[PDB]
Amino acid sequence: VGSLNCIVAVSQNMGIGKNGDLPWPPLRNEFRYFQRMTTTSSVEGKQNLVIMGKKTWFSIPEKNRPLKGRINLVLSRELKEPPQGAHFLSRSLDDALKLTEQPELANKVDMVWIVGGSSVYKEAMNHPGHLKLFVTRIMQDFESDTFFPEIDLEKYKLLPEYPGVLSDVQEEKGIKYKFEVYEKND
Ligand SMILES: NC(=O)C1=CN([C@@H]2O[C@H](COP(=O)(O)OP(=O)(O)OC[C@H]3O[C@@H](n4cnc5c(N)ncnc54)[C@H](OP(=O)(O)O)[C@@H]3O)[C@@H](O)[C@H]2O)C=CC1
Repeated sequence: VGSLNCIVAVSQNMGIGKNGDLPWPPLRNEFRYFQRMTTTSSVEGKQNLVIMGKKTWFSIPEKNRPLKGRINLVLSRELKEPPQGAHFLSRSLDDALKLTEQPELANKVDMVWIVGGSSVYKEAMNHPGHLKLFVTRIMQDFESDTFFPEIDLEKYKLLPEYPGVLSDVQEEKGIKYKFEVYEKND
């Protein structure tokens, strides 16, 4: 199994969601960026695995579920089996990452992408080891009811650029945003 990564889009006031939806209007190229990053795998015969909480699963438009071309894993302690269209279910993040080391997955998964929500971001972000954060900074405040955890810049270094990630300011629907990559190793 390759690298561990989080990916998020976040407003200036650290918002990621409101009532099961994004806080801002849909940004088509931002979602295309998410799809491209999470799907693209630099290792033959493998797919990337996406890990998400249960609310994040149900917040993806049904037309996009499971996220195609990726192995889809949902975190939940209430569910007894994967949701319709999901591939795997785990009861904790450590359990999910252990599963990637099991016979049924060890040779199938390249990059692991945590794609939300808050609690799983927070746990991963404070667990020792090598982790990247792919952060889309939406450059406005938006009313939100779910927030991205604090990024500790003492440990997460902002990279000066990264292959496949545009460094300049983007704009869609009148909303400026930019792509960033952070890396810790502790
Ligand atoms: N802007 C962005 O980049 C993103 C935005 N979104 C949006 O953000 C919000 C996400 O909501 P959020 O509340 O954070 O929800 P989550 O997706 O984290 O779902 C929370 C539910 O997931 C299960 N869960 C979460 N963590 C774990 C864990 N480590 N182990 C086992 N089960 C776990 C629990 O379900 P159970 O009770 O069944 O145990 C919990 O109630 C939504 O509005 C969504 O649209 C989501 C992702 C990215």
